[PDB]
Amino acid sequence: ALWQFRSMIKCAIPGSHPLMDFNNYGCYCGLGGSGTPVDELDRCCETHDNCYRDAKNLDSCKFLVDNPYTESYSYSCSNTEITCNSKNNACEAFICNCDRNAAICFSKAPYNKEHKNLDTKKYC
Amino acid sequence: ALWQFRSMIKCAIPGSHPLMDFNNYGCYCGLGGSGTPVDELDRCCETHDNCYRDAKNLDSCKFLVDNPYTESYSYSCSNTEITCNSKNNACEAFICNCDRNAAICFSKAPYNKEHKNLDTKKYC
Ligand SMILES: COC1=CC(=O)C=CC1=O
Ligand SMILES: COC1=CC(=O)C=CC1=O
Ligand SMILES: [Ca+2]
Ligand SMILES: [Ca+2]
Ligand SMILES: [Ca+2]
Repeated sequence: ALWQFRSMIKCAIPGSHPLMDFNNYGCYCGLGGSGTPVDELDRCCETHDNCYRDAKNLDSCKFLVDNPYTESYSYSCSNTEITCNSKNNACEAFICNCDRNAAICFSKAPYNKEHKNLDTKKYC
Repeated sequence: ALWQFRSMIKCAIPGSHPLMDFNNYGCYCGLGGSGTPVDELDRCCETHDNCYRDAKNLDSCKFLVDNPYTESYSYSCSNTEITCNSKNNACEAFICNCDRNAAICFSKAPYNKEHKNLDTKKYC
């Protein structure tokens, strides 16, 4: 679920404020997305976006209000190491791994100040 | 989800082994249930059973494999105080509260050794 992802990011990047850092970054860090990502970072967000598309597109999973973000899963974070509980059901595990992969991904992308609050209708 | 309930019980009753204590107790502590509960304790289990029936019977909720037990929610336990995260979605919150109410309930029922592994086909 949304909040758990915010705190996955804080886990992988301790010195960080997710909502402020990774919302409206580039073309795909934020609601929806368009165009080609501008970045490794923005790429991590596009993949996450696509990861939520696949889960949405699994017959077995019927998310609340149709938004995988609504789906709480249960993880743990020991010193920059995210772990998705194995006892997550299949849909929760899939959502969990989208978030985790994205947090691992953000930890390793370069952050370019330039692309925070990008003019999306010009560059995306 | 099942495992979270097991650890809700350990939270409310610290000196306890849930799987061993509350599985096949009386008529309703364990898979399904029949007849009238024998106990306060067994009553707590019947109510839980019924609580999972109501959730199952909410149009908005479509559980995996159709079993609310499959649904992970996110709670916290500070010294015999269960707290269901408010950021649980509606179905997770409902499941959460069934488990919590049942753990609070078990903590306060008398435990009668007599009714562990009851002969259900005679007394239930
Ligand atoms: C909705 O997009 C995001 C929100 C956050 O809080 C953190 C990262 C995101 O990508
Ligand atoms: C399935 O019934 C139960 C299993 C547990 O582990 C603990 C309590 C129960 O009622
Ligand atoms: Ca996006
Ligand atoms: Ca039962
Ligand atoms: Ca869940």
